[PDB]
Amino acid sequence: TDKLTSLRQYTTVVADTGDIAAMKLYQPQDATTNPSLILNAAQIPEYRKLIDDAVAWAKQQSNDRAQQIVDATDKLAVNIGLEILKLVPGRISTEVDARLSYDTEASIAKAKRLIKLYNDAGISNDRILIKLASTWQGIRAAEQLEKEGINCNLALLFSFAQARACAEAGVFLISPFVGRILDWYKANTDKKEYAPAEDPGVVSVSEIYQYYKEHGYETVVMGASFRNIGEILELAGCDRLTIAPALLKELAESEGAIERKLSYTGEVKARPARITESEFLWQHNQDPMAVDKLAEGIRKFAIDQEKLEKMIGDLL
Amino acid sequence: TDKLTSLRQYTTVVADTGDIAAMKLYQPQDATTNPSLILNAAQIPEYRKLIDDAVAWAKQQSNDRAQQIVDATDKLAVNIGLEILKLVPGRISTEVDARLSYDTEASIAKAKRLIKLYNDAGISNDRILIKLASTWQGIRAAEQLEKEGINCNLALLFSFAQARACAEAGVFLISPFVGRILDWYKANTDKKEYAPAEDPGVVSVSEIYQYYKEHGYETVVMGASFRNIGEILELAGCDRLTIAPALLKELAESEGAIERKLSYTGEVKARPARITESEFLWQHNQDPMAVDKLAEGIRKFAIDQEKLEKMIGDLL
Repeated sequence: TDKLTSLRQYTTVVADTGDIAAMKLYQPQDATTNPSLILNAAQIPEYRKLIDDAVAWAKQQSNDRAQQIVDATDKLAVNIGLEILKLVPGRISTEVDARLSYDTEASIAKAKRLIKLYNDAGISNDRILIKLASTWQGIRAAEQLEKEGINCNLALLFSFAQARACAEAGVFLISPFVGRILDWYKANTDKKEYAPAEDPGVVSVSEIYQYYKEHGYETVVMGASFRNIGEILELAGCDRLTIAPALLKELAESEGAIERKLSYTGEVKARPARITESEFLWQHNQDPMAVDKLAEGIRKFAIDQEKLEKMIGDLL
Repeated sequence: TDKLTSLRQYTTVVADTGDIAAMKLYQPQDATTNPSLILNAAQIPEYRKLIDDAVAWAKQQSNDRAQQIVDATDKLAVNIGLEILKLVPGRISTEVDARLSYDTEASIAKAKRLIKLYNDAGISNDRILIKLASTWQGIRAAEQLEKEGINCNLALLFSFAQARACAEAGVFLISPFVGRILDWYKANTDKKEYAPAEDPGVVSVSEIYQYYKEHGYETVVMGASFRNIGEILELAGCDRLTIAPALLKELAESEGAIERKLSYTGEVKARPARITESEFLWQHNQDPMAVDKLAEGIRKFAIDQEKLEKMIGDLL
């Protein structure tokens, strides 16, 4: 058989795109989106109807142009998620405005607003994951949201300190960014080529996976952002993996069964005391790669958010 | 006349070293030290007596080896400052353990401990500046200390967000790191050579200086960490400048008067509302250079702190 089919025996497959065409082709269980993917998806001609509906709906909610742009941009992200939910049996991840990444209160409010839009469309919370950046503020926001019945996807996770803090907060799921970790090492290190087993991103997710299973944490581990299928195969066994259409295609076209790589067969160990903000900050900042990438990821998503608002603005 | 003498007409000269030999040669008003300089100073043979006194004193304060190492390391930094105060009429800057940079409470306690050691030696607070890293936690610590009569030197300042937060906290003085800003641009940018006037570090300090004088902030602006005398000359007029002995030598050996570069001749403008933690974090992290350098600076100072403790440990 092919790699994609074989991978499904050990890992839940998730598609990383806002394009419904991939949902039909690969039949993933869940789907993930982010500001950059939503921006690209808005370029898709067939998605024109989703944009028009969003704008129309927004103009019917208020007469304030400022609020209309916000309502239209949020509704568009929700409309795309709604189309995807028609093709997948699992969940859709929708990301909150990245500009609120360092504001716990504003992030909680925004998350509840998105949940509201999905609920107004008849979709219940169990089909959604609100995606936020894994800053200390984002984690604190998520801890609160989970208590109120809103499951979260903690993304842009790079350091072990972030992983630990997320598990202790009891979040539904985490998305460590494998490929971006590799990117950093290629650019800031002498070594430019890595064997799959030595890929920094792979090693990072593997250690996180072990730490989580070893202590009985229920937080789902979902590797994300890949550069090649080698990273994916090396993580076979990870709870879930969200993969871009291009890599999904390569897996489906390659023959040969694969073997499970990630497993924890021991018994559960006792959990340590919770890490504090001070310890979190010290440990996170001890990681040059994590320091750079977390801040950078947030900057890029914020820019894409602004570009989308610009686009919507010219339609009002 | 020479450059050094001319510079003194517009700017207060400060020596950046723990070596008393430079104090006698350049007669600076104040002197600054940091963990790296304290470590180097401990290598100076004539400083052997200062180390022995520190160790002896520590063993007389307690019988706990753990506490002795801490007492010995703090006393050594204070002993070096005490030697310098005999040669300078102004202040000495002594830095708190960098490992506490993200812990407000621990930083306040450590600062008070150092103040205690100086007071036990008969030195009053007006001759000292407690130096801390400009993280949000360090700034909050400083705001509290200033209220209790302890003046601070907010260092490792890179972003405008840090500068603004420091002025609003009412700190006694800030130390923006000019040379390290240049280092980042040389390494992460295409352009490797900068004219003094276009030096990123110089432009940064100039904008900070303007912002401070324009709003009537009393916080002293002291440019620090230089790579060449060009940066120094381009900042003539800055409240103070702390310069390494090597650059101090170059200024003294070069002939020719210099002209004042930094000045604010307008009237004071009203101050804006205070920046919040969320806004501070968003703005600071918008600066790729500041993100990298602040975290890196703290990492290096922490390592030097550990090396000093190692050294002291083998003497107990």
